[PDB]
Amino acid sequence: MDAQSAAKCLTAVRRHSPLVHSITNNVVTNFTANGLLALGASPVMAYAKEEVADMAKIAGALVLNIGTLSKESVEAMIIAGKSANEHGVPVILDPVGAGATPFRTESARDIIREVRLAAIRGNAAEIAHTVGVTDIIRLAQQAAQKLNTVIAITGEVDVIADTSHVYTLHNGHKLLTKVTGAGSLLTSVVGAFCAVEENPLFAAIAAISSYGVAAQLAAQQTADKGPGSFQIELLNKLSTVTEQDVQEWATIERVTVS
Amino acid sequence: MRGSHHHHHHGSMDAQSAAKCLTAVRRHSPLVHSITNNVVTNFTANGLLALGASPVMAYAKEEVADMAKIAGALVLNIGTLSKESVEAMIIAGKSANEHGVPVILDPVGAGATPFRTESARDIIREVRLAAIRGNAAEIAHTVGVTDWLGDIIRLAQQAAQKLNTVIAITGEVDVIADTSHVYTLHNGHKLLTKVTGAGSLLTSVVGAFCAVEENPLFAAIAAISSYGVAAQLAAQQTADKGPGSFQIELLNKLSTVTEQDVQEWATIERVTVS
Amino acid sequence: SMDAQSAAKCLTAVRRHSPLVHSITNNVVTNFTANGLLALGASPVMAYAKEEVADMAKIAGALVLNIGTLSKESVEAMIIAGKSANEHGVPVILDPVGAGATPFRTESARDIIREVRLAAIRGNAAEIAHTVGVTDIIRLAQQAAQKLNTVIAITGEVDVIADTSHVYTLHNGHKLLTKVTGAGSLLTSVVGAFCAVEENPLFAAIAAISSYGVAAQLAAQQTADKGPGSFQIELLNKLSTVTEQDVQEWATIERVTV
Ligand SMILES: Nc1ncnc2c1ncn2[C@@H]1O[C@H](COP(=O)(O)OP(=O)(O)OP(=O)(O)O)[C@@H](O)[C@H]1O
Ligand SMILES: Nc1ncnc2c1ncn2[C@@H]1O[C@H](COP(=O)(O)OP(=O)(O)OP(=O)(O)O)[C@@H](O)[C@H]1O
Ligand SMILES: Nc1ncnc2c1ncn2[C@@H]1O[C@H](COP(=O)(O)OP(=O)(O)OP(=O)(O)O)[C@@H](O)[C@H]1O
Ligand SMILES: Cc1ncsc1CCOP(=O)(O)O
Ligand SMILES: Cc1ncsc1CCOP(=O)(O)O
Ligand SMILES: Cc1ncsc1CCOP(=O)(O)O
Ligand SMILES: [Mg+2]
Ligand SMILES: [Mg+2]
Ligand SMILES: [Mg+2]
Ligand SMILES: [Mg+2]
Ligand SMILES: [Mg+2]
Ligand SMILES: [Mg+2]
Repeated sequence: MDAQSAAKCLTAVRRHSPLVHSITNNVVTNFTANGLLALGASPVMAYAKEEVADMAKIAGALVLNIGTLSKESVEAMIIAGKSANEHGVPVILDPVGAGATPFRTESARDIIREVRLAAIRGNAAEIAHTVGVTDIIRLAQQAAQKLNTVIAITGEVDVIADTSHVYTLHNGHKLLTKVTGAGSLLTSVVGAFCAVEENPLFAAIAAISSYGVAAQLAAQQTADKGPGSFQIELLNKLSTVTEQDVQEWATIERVTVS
Repeated sequence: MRGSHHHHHHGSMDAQSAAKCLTAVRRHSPLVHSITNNVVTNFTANGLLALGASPVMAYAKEEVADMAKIAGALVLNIGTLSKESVEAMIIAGKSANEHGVPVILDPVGAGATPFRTESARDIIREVRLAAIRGNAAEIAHTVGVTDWLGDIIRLAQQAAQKLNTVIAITGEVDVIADTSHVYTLHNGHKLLTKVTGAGSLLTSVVGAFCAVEENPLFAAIAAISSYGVAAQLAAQQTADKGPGSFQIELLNKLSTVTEQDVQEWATIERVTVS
Repeated sequence: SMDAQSAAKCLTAVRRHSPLVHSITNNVVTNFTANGLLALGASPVMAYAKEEVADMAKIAGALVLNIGTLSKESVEAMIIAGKSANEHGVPVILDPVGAGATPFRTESARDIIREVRLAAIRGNAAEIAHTVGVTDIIRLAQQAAQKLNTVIAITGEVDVIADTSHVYTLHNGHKLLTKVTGAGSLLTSVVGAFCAVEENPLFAAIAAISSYGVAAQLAAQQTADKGPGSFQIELLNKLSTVTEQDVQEWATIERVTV
């Protein structure tokens, strides 16, 4: 899996314009929909228990985010997840805040036990707190082997590992940490890619790589204006990034282990 | 504040009359109360403020009735609807109708799921609507059909005739109609398809105009045209930059577009019918 | 007692400690608030569920309650979280958005005051007056701070801030903030940010509002005649860009004799 494969997956997301159903936090709804529209995908947000199962089945991908979770909303995520698995719709989870409060940790787990997930995307602390029922390259694998899915731990360096493989990504910019939704949007981007790419691990890597190179390009363009401009430039790049920009910038390293 | 800026007795709703309505909106700065989806809250409010109106969001049943009666226009949006929201939307719709406040509906997603479809229909049965804005499919599921897939008149006008309201089906070409009149607008830019809320914001702008224009057909036409021109103006400064810059520019133009810009750029076409 | 040089000193403190500001606010300003705080140098977090508000607040640096789009459930949650804050010495800030415009907002605002010890209350003259009751702006702020034994920050053209025995007048910011939704909500949260590192609440409010106002000014010059949209973005950049220096320079703080 390299730069060439990634770039090609980006073109397929644009060619099919995957409908991504997100049940996420109200701090990133607008950013997320705008990011997906820019990428070339079709976003849709639905949270009511009277329709999440109906919306998930006609979708290309379902993404769950607990950022500002509620009891009834968590209830809806699982309902939607079950409807999704029943129809072959890839499900991606973003364990926002897992470990911060007991409720988020419980909820993350709850969803993982009730929904066949295609991938989980979060920071190291969140993956660890979620998976740490008792007593990050090695963290990814163990988590991916245990939960049996694609574990994507993003940060200065991205660590994506699946049942038997491990990859590290080297793109993006530190400015991404100053924009709320950077992760929520990314997680949703991952869903858009899993919708057109049969291999989850490959979808994650491509989605994250495309996202990163887009962020670098926005970064240089943003010069030193600030967080506001960068945010705006990211939405622009997700649209202007080309299959080529990915090919010559994407840094994908297949980790050799045991 | 709701007067009339054009009458068919003077001819077809035109470009100058629409320019008139824009100044009127900015003169009175109507308080536009919208019970909308949480994907477009911030953008809606910023767009309305840029235009010159007064945005306000209130969803609680404990207050919607009160907020609606002192509003210039009420706008209902089911983008991320819930049972509570719909009940609220109807509570407020009724109170708005009871106080003569024009109510605008944006059937976001009608058709995608039967829940959105039923809710949109529940609102229409319970609330008198001044206008309804949405795309071709949403409009079709809201009013009736079966075999989805002649909108530039037929659908728009027949929809208006059944629900006795104003039907505005936006798109590359816009079809606005009431029980016996229909128009087509040719303003805007393709980049509005890349901004979330572009339509929810527009339905809101429709509310503001309805608050200053007695005739909803006219208010709707003036609203969409001013919105489209601003869009056009916005795309020019930022077409090579991307959706992000466009989004921001659109907000900039909604405040700097003048009635001059609207009178000279607006392209409104009266459709011969019946 | 408090001046520009000290104000700027606080801005540095915020960025140094990057306090966790817990906001239970309206869904019209959530994305703007988190981005604004991030650019400033604070760490925002939003949590509304009663199954976690007490837990999130006790681990925060400051709690802010904004009733912009209030519901019965969120108001009860704001109180539950308020009390938890009180018990852990976490400053609480209240933004009575719309108080006086609707009876429910008025009562929800008063109910919160009755149950939660607050460090400050930020809002426009009308909201403060309808909330606290009737006894210019300087007299109003002073009487209010005295009755509720808290800090009253009535922003606007000229900012009037006062605790039970002191009153200050601020003269920064720019008119365009009037055209950006959430300008007040982000400010309140900014206030919470300053309260998280400045022991005296009155000094905190002043420092927060001055910094915010200077940033607003700078963004407006760079914005000029472009529009509300470009301003909103520039404001985000400036909350990141503005320096201790800029505050010491532009900050215009004035103590009133009464
Ligand atoms: N310091 C950094 N330098 C370069 N790229 C980064 C950095 N931090 C994150 N990224 C990248 O930013 C994107 C943002 O995802 P990120 O892991 O920050 O989200 P998150 O869910 O908000 O987490 P966190 O709470 O830790 O901010 C990814 O493409 C990631 O590789
Ligand atoms: N292809 C286009 N070319 C020019 N203007 C357009 C185009 N599509 C929409 N507009 C304009 O954009 C505005 C946006 O309304 P639109 O019909 O896209 O909203 P919507 O509710 O988001 O629908 P949709 O889901 O189909 O994106 C109107 O002013 C309309 O005339
Ligand atoms: N006319 C003005 N000129 C300059 N600065 C202003 C003006 N009005 C407000 N500000 C500043 O704007 C910031 C915004 O707070 P503001 O009082 O407008 O918020 P609000 O909660 O939205 O209230 P309101 O509903 O009355 O608009 C503060 O820094 C304040 O000093
Ligand atoms: C600030 C904040 N508080 C609760 S969710 C949230 C946003 C989630 O953001 P991100 O995708 O960056 O993790
Ligand atoms: C992405 C999304 N999901 C539910 S509502 C919504 C926004 C509605 O947007 P628009 O006004 O463009 O039709
Ligand atoms: C338009 C609107 N409607 C309900 S809350 C809200 C935003 C409140 O904003 P601000 O902090 O500027 O007062
Ligand atoms: Mg982050
Ligand atoms: Mg995250
Ligand atoms: Mg659209
Ligand atoms: Mg729409
Ligand atoms: Mg306010
Ligand atoms: Mg304001």
